[PDB]
Amino acid sequence: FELIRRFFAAAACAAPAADVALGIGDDCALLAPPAGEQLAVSTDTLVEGVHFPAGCDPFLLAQRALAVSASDLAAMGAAPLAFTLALTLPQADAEWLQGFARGLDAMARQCGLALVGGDTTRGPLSMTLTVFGRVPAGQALTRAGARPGDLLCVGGPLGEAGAALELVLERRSAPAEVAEPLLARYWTPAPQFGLGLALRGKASAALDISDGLLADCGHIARASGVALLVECQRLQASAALSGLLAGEEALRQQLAAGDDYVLVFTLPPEYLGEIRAAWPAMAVIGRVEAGQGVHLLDADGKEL
Amino acid sequence: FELIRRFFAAAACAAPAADVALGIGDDCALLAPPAGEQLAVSTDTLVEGVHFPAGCDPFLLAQRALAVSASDLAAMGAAPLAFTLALTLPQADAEWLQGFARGLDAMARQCGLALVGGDTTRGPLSMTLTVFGRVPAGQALTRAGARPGDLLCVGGPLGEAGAALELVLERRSAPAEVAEPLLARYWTPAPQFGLGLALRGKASAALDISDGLLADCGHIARASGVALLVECQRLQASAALSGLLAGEEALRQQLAAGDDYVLVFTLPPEYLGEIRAAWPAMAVIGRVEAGQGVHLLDADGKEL
Ligand SMILES: Nc1ncnc2c1ncn2[C@@H]1O[C@H](COP(=O)(O)OP(=O)(O)NP(=O)(O)O)[C@@H](O)[C@H]1O
Ligand SMILES: Nc1ncnc2c1ncn2[C@@H]1O[C@H](COP(=O)(O)OP(=O)(O)NP(=O)(O)O)[C@@H](O)[C@H]1O
Ligand SMILES: Cc1ncc(C[n+]2csc(CCOP(=O)(O)O)c2C)c(N)n1
Ligand SMILES: Cc1ncc(C[n+]2csc(CCOP(=O)(O)O)c2C)c(N)n1
Ligand SMILES: [Ca+2]
Ligand SMILES: [Ca+2]
Ligand SMILES: [Ca+2]
Ligand SMILES: [Ca+2]
Ligand SMILES: [Ca+2]
Ligand SMILES: [Ca+2]
Ligand SMILES: [Ca+2]
Ligand SMILES: [Ca+2]
Ligand SMILES: [Ca+2]
Ligand SMILES: [Ca+2]
Ligand SMILES: [Ca+2]
Ligand SMILES: [Ca+2]
Ligand SMILES: [Ca+2]
Ligand SMILES: [Ca+2]
Ligand SMILES: [Ca+2]
Ligand SMILES: [Ca+2]
Repeated sequence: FELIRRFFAAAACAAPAADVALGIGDDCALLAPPAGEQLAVSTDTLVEGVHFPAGCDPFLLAQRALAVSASDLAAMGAAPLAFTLALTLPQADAEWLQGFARGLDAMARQCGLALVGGDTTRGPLSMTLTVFGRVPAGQALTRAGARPGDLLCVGGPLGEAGAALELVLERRSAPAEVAEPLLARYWTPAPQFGLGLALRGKASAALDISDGLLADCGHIARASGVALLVECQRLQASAALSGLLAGEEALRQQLAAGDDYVLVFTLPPEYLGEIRAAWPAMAVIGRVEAGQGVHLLDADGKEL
Repeated sequence: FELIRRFFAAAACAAPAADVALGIGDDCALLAPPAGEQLAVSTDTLVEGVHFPAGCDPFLLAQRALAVSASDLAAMGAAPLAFTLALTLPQADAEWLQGFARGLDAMARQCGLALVGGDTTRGPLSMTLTVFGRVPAGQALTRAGARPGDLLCVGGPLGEAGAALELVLERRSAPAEVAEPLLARYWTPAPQFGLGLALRGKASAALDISDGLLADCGHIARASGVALLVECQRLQASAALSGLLAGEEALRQQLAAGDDYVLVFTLPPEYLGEIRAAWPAMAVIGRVEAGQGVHLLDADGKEL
């Protein structure tokens, strides 16, 4: 118990914060959600050996856990507010917990997220973070509004965290300056809060890419009752990705690595200029048509 | 994925509900918290082999997980609103998930809790539930307000879930009619929502008993800067507990079993009649004095 007060109640991100009436210390936290906005709520579990490697640095792990969880707020166009941390520990290592809380502080500061509570238990290493944000009624980015003619877009480079995973698992090697930007996408992805806000009233549908580009395109296609067409030639590897992989290897990571935590969204053509101006890292990758399913097209428009 | 729609999106407790603008289906749920009240937020993890036995009936397990999590809302005097379910599964067994969702529905209905979202992952069996409730500002039951002279009270019989655990783990046996009420306290404890509401403006401090009576009395003693005195002679075993255990065995379970999910609270003497009238199952177990720590006293007032 005492390590909770020492490491988390005392953490910088657990300090008093706006819209938080009561933080760590009681049976519940108390939020005063801003009047006139809805509260966006999402929860994510990271499991040792599944979402991160055993033996990893806890300073990095805490940032990854909070970032991948906070990304679902950006996927709704919500502004960040607070979170809770449920932590399951095989043993209560003070030095591990110290590094974990240090990394949690760093990512929470960068995300504007107040730590208001949590839970600590014993067992195989796992953590579940529940994040809270605010969005005006009727302005949240949902998945069901895509229409034929909409552009299919992403908020940034794809495949970088999958390339990074090869390095993390020591299944591939790279020069240090190639590894560093890719490892940053795995351990410290940046939730695309600013893009989510910019897409309010403009994107017809949106979510974040967690499972993988093609898989997660499926949610828009199914919820909206349309076909999504991904154009292979529009999947250009970033400089960072290209430092490690080429051709088909890079393409496969873009299509199916997941862990990107960039938004995939459909956009009426009339808003392309506004979103390009507000978020130059966005890219058009395809289009929406009438029909069903997700379709990958080659340079000639033939299905793969 | 499809089992989520089949078993949880289709669950009765996931139906449209008041103050829920968006339930299951997107990257976040959207809550419309009632204006003029704070949102109580708590999260709990249950780990296989720690908080429930391997191989157990999922219909019972789902009720236990939600009830023990919802109890923290009662511990703040909050009225129930909604919850999310993060579930980690070693394998996706359709019959297990069906029973789990059936039990989740039953307990969620009895608790008035809408299922609005969650997360599903692979790994050693675990679940983290995050519960949401509402409480007027300034009326939540906190831990720091106890004063010397306050009565120390609990909301119901103690030790019953610890007695039950002996049966659950097959470390003890009992006639069926003795086992049934105790097993009900382990698998389906009733969060004391009505008591939490009745204690608004009356209890000086409160929390629920999860770790154990003496351990959890420590939180009030430390937060309030007082001594809590538990009177052994006031720890009378219930009929249900007495069906299985006697004397010291029953007392030890009352003091240290935990898993009671009844409230422990301090109460100004002038409110005893009101709380007895509203919640006849409550019991006075001791008193608050100036000083520090938790103290167990015998019939003669000597410390044990
Ligand atoms: N890993 C964690 N990170 C942040 N806050 C935490 C963490 N674990 C616990 N907390 C918070 O720190 C306090 C722990 O005190 P405790 O009395 O154990 O809370 P609780 O919610 O009543 N525990 P329980 O009902 O037994 O699950 C609570 O306010 C928790 O919300
Ligand atoms: N065990 C569960 N119980 C209840 N709802 C769940 C559960 N698992 C997932 N959900 C919800 O069902 C939907 C699952 O769709 P999905 O697109 O996978 O959501 P998500 O939150 O974007 N997934 P991810 O970002 O990869 O963690 C979401 O609305 C979840 O909140
Ligand atoms: C050590 C390690 N770290 C990361 C990964 C990548 N990874 C795990 S799960 C998942 C999909 C989303 O999770 P879920 O399916 O639970 O929704 C992805 C892209 C890995 N394979 N190994
Ligand atoms: C199979 C099984 N089911 C239940 C129990 C009882 N139990 C586990 S943890 C705990 C304290 C609160 O949890 P925590 O310490 O994680 O806060 C209690 C009372 C058990 N020992 N075994
Ligand atoms: Ca809690
Ligand atoms: Ca509690
Ligand atoms: Ca997830
Ligand atoms: Ca997520
Ligand atoms: Ca360098
Ligand atoms: Ca969305
Ligand atoms: Ca998944
Ligand atoms: Ca998906
Ligand atoms: Ca989510
Ligand atoms: Ca998502
Ligand atoms: Ca707990
Ligand atoms: Ca709890
Ligand atoms: Ca019977
Ligand atoms: Ca309380
Ligand atoms: Ca505990
Ligand atoms: Ca405790």
